[PDB]
Amino acid sequence: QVQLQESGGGLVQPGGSLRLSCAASGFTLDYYYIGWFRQAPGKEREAVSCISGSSGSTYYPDSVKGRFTISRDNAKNTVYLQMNSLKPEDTAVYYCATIRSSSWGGCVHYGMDYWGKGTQVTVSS
Repeated sequence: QVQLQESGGGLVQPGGSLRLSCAASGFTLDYYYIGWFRQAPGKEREAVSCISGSSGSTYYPDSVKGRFTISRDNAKNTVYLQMNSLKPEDTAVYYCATIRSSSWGGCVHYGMDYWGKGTQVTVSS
């Protein structure tokens, strides 16, 4: 039942912006925490943005804090990651993940229960 489907990947120029969407099915945002993760080529997968489905409270790691913002639309059951001022080092597959807020334990890859299949973002150079 619980599934996530990311979309919006494509080629961006450096300094450009891109918004990714994560469509939730099998659940509603209110009971969960939604996270965005990324894997740049050769690199370990790392957290990027978490959001609370109910309150909309957010968590941003140092590397993207300021440039990346996550938002959620309860009515559309969708979580969005806005990326501003993109850098070539942001090239990665961006994954959506979620966990029931009852089990919420921080914005870490080992604390997620369901994973999307990813969507590739490439910042040309």
